[PDB]
Amino acid sequence: PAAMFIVNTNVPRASVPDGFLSELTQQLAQATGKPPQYIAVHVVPDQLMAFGGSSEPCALCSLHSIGKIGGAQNRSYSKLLCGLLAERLRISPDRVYINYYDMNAANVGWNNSTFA
Amino acid sequence: PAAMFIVNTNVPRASVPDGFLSELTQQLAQATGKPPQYIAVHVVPDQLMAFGGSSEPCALCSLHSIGKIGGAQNRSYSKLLCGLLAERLRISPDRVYINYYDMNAANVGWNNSTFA
Amino acid sequence: PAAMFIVNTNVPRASVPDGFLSELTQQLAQATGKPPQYIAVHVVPDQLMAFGGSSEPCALCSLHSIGKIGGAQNRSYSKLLCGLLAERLRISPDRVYINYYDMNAANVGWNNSTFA
Ligand SMILES: [Cl-]
Ligand SMILES: [Cl-]
Ligand SMILES: [Cl-]
Ligand SMILES: [Cl-]
Ligand SMILES: [Cl-]
Ligand SMILES: [Cl-]
Ligand SMILES: [Cl-]
Ligand SMILES: [Cl-]
Ligand SMILES: [Cl-]
Ligand SMILES: [Cl-]
Ligand SMILES: [Cl-]
Ligand SMILES: [Cl-]
Ligand code: NA
Repeated sequence: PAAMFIVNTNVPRASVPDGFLSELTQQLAQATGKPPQYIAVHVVPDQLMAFGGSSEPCALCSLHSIGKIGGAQNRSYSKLLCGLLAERLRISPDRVYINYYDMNAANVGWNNSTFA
Repeated sequence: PAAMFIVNTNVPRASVPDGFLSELTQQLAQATGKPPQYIAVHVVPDQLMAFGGSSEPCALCSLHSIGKIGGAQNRSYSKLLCGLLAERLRISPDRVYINYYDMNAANVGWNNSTFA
Repeated sequence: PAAMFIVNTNVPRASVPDGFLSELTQQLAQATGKPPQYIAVHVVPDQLMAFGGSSEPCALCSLHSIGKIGGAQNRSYSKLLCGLLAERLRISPDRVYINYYDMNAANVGWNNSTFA
């Protein structure tokens, strides 16, 4: 029942709060209904990026999850995640993409095996 | 209207020309037929990479797009993008992979919703 | 004949042993049955990451492969790859996710074209 979230951004490392990974973990756990133990998070600052040809702060993100992905859920996650990026990283929400992936258990390895 | 392109390479940051992000944005807008406002680009130099076991210059790239992906289109994008990587970054085309992804609109979040 | 493996980890660059990229290339060629020429590897240390809310050593990885992906194969790759991350990088296997992707040939660009 793994899930993982990655944020790639041009904002500098010093502007990513030290608690941001834990905030994301906790908020995603609540949003997906998964124990936080199952959630992994990866933040990549200082990237060379443009969004719409401009290099104001932006983010390209991905959420890969075994289940809990779908049209309505994804609309809800986008509000959650845009809110977090807007407040903590000062990124305008119209400069964020989030790609959503519903992963089959057989296609997620963990602990020397897969979830299937 | 969304598309996003990432290039990961071992070539050094100093060898990425000024204007490269803008060139990628404009060339991708033209190639995909999408307005530049919704094209995002991400260039990641100085990576620890090998291609065929060799650490000569190489790249691993991804193009995620809502539509505009398919057999003939992807061949055209590959000629365009390998050409740019060869000309601008001096990477041989046979040391480049580009993964193409046709994203469902429901699976791309942007500005507090999805594109669905 | 293409496959590509990325490992993102918080472990420091200096802890990645000399030859790790070569070992990954060789072992992935053996495991997938593909010529080593077409195996690409990408190792990304020093990342800002958490797994289950802990920032102890962890990894998020992906294997994209034209074929050679499936239930039994992915279990085998996970045992191989988690074993390598444990032995070489000292990452507990229960702090690793590996996402597996079976790529269509038409969706992998290489050498100014695609594999389709
Ligand atoms: Cl804040
Ligand atoms: Cl899947
Ligand atoms: Cl535009
Ligand atoms: Cl086509
Ligand atoms: Cl080569
Ligand atoms: Cl999709
Ligand atoms: Cl094969
Ligand atoms: Cl850490
Ligand atoms: Cl192990
Ligand atoms: Cl753990
Ligand atoms: Cl595919
Ligand atoms: Cl040729
Ligand atoms: Na290699």
